[PDB]
Amino acid sequence: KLIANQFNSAIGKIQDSLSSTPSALGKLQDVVNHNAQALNTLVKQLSS
Amino acid sequence: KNKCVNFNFNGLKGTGVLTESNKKFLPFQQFGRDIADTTDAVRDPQTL
Repeated sequence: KLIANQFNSAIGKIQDSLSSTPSALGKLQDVVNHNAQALNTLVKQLSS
Repeated sequence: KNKCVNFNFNGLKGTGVLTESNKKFLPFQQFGRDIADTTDAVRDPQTL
């Protein structure tokens, strides 16, 4: 019973940890930012 | 209008589909542009 209670408490705390403002999902955002930045610089190189 | 046509507005020769623009052109402003250094809008060298 107490093991299940601890597990449920940890699972619930996971939700507030994720939903809180300081997102730790910078890894996935980094890839998208790199791809976008490469695309923009490739576009801007045309005007040279 | 509304056709992929060869336009030659005051020498600015090019091909594209011409459509009405809602751009808030100021009276002095003549040529439009975009992020990627592309003239997306033009002012008539005839009746405005």
